[PDB]
Amino acid sequence: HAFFKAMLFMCSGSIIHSLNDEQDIRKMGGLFKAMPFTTTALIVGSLALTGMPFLTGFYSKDLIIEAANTSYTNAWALLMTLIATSFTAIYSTRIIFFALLGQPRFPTLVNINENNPLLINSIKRLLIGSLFAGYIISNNIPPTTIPQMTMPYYLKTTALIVTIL
Amino acid sequence: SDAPPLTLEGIKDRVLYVLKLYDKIDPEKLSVNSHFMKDLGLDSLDQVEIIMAMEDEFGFEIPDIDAEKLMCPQEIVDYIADKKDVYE
Amino acid sequence: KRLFIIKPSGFY
Amino acid sequence: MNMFSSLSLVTLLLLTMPIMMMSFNTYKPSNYPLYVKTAISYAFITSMIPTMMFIHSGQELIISNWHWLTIQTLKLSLSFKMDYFSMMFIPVALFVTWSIMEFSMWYMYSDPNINKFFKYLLLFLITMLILVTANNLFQLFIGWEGVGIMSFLLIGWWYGRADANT
Amino acid sequence: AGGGAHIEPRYRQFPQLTRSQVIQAEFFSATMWFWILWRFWHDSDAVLGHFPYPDPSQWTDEELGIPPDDE
Amino acid sequence: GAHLARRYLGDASVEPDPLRMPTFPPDYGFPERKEREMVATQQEMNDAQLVLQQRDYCAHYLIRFLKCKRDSFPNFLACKHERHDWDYCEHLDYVKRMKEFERERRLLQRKKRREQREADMA
Amino acid sequence: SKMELPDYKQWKIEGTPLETVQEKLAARGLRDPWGRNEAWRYMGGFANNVSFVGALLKGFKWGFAAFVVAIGAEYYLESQK
Amino acid sequence: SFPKYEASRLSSLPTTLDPAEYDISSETRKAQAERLAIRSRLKREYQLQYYDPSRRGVIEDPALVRWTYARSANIYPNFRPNTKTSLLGALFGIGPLVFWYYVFKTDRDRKEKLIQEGKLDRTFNISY
Amino acid sequence: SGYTPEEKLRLQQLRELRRRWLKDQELSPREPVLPPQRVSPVERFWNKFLQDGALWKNVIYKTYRHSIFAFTHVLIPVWIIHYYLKYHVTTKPYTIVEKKPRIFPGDTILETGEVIPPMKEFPDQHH
Amino acid sequence: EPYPDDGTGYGDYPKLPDRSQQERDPWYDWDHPDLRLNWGEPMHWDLDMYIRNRVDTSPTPV
Amino acid sequence: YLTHQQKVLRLYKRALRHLESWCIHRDKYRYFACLLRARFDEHKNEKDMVKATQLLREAEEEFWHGQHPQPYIFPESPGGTSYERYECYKVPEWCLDDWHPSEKAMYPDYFAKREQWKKLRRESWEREVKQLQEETPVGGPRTEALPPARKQGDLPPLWWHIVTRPRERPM
Ligand SMILES: C[C@H](CCC(=O)O)[C@H]1CC[C@H]2[C@@H]3[C@H](O)C[C@@H]4C[C@H](O)CC[C@]4(C)[C@H]3C[C@H](O)[C@]12C
Ligand SMILES: *C(=O)CCCCCCCCCCCCC
Repeated sequence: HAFFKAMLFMCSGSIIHSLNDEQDIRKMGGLFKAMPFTTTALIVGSLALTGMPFLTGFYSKDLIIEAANTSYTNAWALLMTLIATSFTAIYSTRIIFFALLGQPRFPTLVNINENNPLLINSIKRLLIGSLFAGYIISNNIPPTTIPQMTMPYYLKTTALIVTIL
Repeated sequence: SDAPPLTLEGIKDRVLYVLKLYDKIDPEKLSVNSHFMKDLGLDSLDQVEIIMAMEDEFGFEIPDIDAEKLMCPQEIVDYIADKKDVYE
Repeated sequence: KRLFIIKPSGFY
Repeated sequence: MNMFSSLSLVTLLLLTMPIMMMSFNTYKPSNYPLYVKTAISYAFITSMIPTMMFIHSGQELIISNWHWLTIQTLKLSLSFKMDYFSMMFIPVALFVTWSIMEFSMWYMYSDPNINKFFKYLLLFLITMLILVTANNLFQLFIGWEGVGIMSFLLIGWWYGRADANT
Repeated sequence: AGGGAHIEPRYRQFPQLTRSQVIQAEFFSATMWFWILWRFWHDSDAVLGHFPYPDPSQWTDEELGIPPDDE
Repeated sequence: GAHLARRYLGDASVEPDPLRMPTFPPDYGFPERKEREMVATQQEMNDAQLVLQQRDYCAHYLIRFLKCKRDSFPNFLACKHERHDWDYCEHLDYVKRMKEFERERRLLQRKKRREQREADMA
Repeated sequence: SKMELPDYKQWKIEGTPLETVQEKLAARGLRDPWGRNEAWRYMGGFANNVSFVGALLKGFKWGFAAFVVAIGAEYYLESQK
Repeated sequence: SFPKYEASRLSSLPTTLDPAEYDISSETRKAQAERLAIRSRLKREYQLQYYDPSRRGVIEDPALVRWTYARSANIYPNFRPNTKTSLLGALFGIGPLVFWYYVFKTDRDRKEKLIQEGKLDRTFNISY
Repeated sequence: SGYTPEEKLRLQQLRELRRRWLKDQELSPREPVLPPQRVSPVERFWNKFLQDGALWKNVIYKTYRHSIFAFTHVLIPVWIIHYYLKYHVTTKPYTIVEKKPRIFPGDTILETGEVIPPMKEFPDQHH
Repeated sequence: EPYPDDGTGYGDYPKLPDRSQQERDPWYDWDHPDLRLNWGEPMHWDLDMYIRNRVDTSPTPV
Repeated sequence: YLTHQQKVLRLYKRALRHLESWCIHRDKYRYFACLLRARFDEHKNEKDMVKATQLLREAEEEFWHGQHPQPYIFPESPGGTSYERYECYKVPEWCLDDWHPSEKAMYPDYFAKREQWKKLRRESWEREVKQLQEETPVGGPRTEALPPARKQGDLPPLWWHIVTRPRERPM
């Protein structure tokens, strides 16, 4: 989580700085082209946050939901976890649509310039981490439990489906 | 924070550049020392939305007490420049 | 266009 | 055991070097933000060596170097627990901080007190690595409260903003 | 702020870009899909299933020891 | 799963009780069930520092896997052959737990049938 | 340096979705005298912005190219040794 | 048409929805003249000292002094022991002391028995 | 509601003063008048060497900066720590406790040469 | 309006509306901008509680 | 108070900004901004002050029931994310009198100009007092507006802090 969650804040830092200290997404938009590199990380992180397969988030969040479903547990608590995962995509998309897609709602005179090498490098490293961190960590940490592989078809991809919905 | 400053010429150009895009005043007759209620024939409700388009350009609100005292484009330049400490 | 930044006396 | 123990404490001692130098030893006001970033950069490399040795042989050890206090039948020692949890979070926390440190050089460039800002961020990291590596509850509580207070000082960074103090 | 380029702010136009800015942005995005597609190939099991789930109803009383009702 | 309704919105004795299983004797139902064996030994599991929850019959494949991780370092993109051996054995062990569950589920119904027949007729 | 404000007469509500608003305002005896002021947003480089699916597919064109070559190359490697 | 606004202690009635800001009688507007008349007089008195270049120190604010003197040193001379002050004093002052005494006394009496009887777990308890 | 003639006059009277005031808040070419800050020999030498761009000698300069940093921040501290741990901490009981290494069936012990039996044979499986 | 002469030691200190300082005119030229006070103005008995940091009595949407 | 003309003008500005918050997209806002303008255009003039108030009170009730719970706020306005963000950098000017001479010598030009302002401020103070006690009723001023200088060479009364106030972005 630390990898892509840290990246998301930095990406939003570029947008806030570029728009002259503007944080309300209702005065943003049309940044998919103006800020491509910031856009790439803002989307890469948003996909890792929602749990796209084989990114950093998948190797932790998906395993959790599989274990939560197939474990002696509180039924209502389990439901809220599944509902929340779906709710993750809704506000995650809210950011992209109201900041990247659509048409620019920011004032006329703006200074969009996401080219400072510090800004690119700082975002770039977490972008690499945001994609490969989960795979590296999972394949190296020694096991200490008995992860459950066998399960019903509807409890192995439940996390992916609810996110898609 | 890397934002270029504002000059007196830059402020004046943008103030007129927004009014000139307003479909209620003749651009040829639009002068910096041109009233809004006594020369260009505009109602107060039009004046209020004159400020909104003005605020959304400079990105900072104007108090309603001091908003209903800007009846000339020059006075807008004085107010915007004075608030943001523009001198040259 | 460097301007003068007013600060409290930092000598003491 | 000699390399693992040494390279696991050098990571913590390195982070304290920039704050020690604040006692007007080496005066580099215009480069202090870059000084701290480099220190975090080297801390990550050093912390990886203990991490790899754990990934290989599953080696874990506890260092109780200093005997601080003994209350009758309770011996309080400054103990560090370099285990599964500690050895994996330290590289990740440093790695993310490295990226955040470089980002702050650009984002906070116009801040008059950027040196103070980079000191407070470094103070938090030290108190967090005390929390992560703590081996007894009292030492864990030092970091527990340490991060809490540094959070107070950084949220209220713009102390003129009444809503920041709130 | 310290360094970077010097792209001037367009008054009402689309902001200027730079070569390296666009190339790097599109490079990683292309790497995200290669990594997903490449990973989805070798270990599709982790995203669809590891081993088939036994169906209890398709079993026989001989392999479960259900005695005959006689005794 | 799918039997929760059969446990709450339906009959109770039809569905087993996970906290109390097994209920019926361990031999009644099969012709001299072969006792499950364990390839590993206590001294071997103890010296491998296997977690207690891993001290199951599926062990002796985890021990093989752990050796590959230490003997192939750094080859974390490897040793997948031993990963499936232990995982597969774990998969079979889980099946038996379901097989234990399915056995218990029917024997309760069989007890229902036998009691129902003798009770209803008399 | 001076800020060369573009020509103010190039921002035309014609050919933009702001025109559809004008049409639906004419059908009730009303006009909105600000469409030209907001016209700069839908034209220029800001026109034809991608869709939500179009953004998530960014880079897939080049990424899919790498995937096809990689899998085929690996298959060749398997047979060789 | 729309539901009215319910004003609470911590939610004042919006001035727009207050049915007194619209009607402006001769006397109602006259009062607002005195309020601005006095408050503009003080604004003048403050600005005379504030802007003076021959004044270094603190402009003593008699309103501030009256505030602190009323909050600390003028309370007791205006105190009368009556039903409210006496009943509030006993409840706030003595109630908590009596409540806490029985919570702790009852708790410790119960715990004391379990130790004499040997029914309290103190296997590793050697720090008190 | 517009400005009364007196109000607008006062603003212009002040507006000219403020613009004059903000103009005075500017630094002359000499200011700030720094004192005679001497430069150490290392500082002056690098300035001359860094005059020309010469990319090839900026990697070397970067290496020098990192070499000094890696010496006063990674090498001296580790010497102090290793000296501290090896001769003051390890000389007291249980100060440094390391989890015993994992032994697997079929290993060789370096301390005594013992060879634990490999394992019992497995019921060979597949899949 | 004096406080009620109920004997809690209020004396003749004026009773002002229980309105926080957060709901005062932000744009008016206050002598104490952070406190939203005017020099020489009578201070609320509970001014310290109603400062812009502690208690807000502003109207809410609901 | 605020007359009756001003209240409707203030309500119109709030209604548009709250409407601008719901709409977000500019094209929608223009479509509804003029519609809301029309509803004001319907009841312009219309005299009948008694009925005029009824329309405003109904307007305020409708605005309150339909206002956005989280209206957009300018970053540097009361409620904004950058309101007073630089108040900690705003140091008054009287602190410069407390500077040590060794650090005034770093700015010989700046403090040369300050003496002119301080010299100017002292000489003009007496006239400013006269300018204020002549243009003021017997019962003290009844408004916060100040008169300008009724002469050439006289600065406006009470100008020192208005003119010399800290800059908006002092650092
Ligand atoms: C190595 C680092 C950046 C080098 C680079 O450009 O990559 C540079 C930036 C500023 C330097 C530091 C500052 O000069 C302050 C310290 C004084 C001496 O230079 C040595 C240690 C000292 C702590 C330096 C170590 C190193 O040379 C630093 C940290
Ligand atoms: C058993 O433990 C199931 C508990 C509920 C978790 C799964 C909920 C989601 C089920 C979706 C598939 C339903 C069949 C169409």
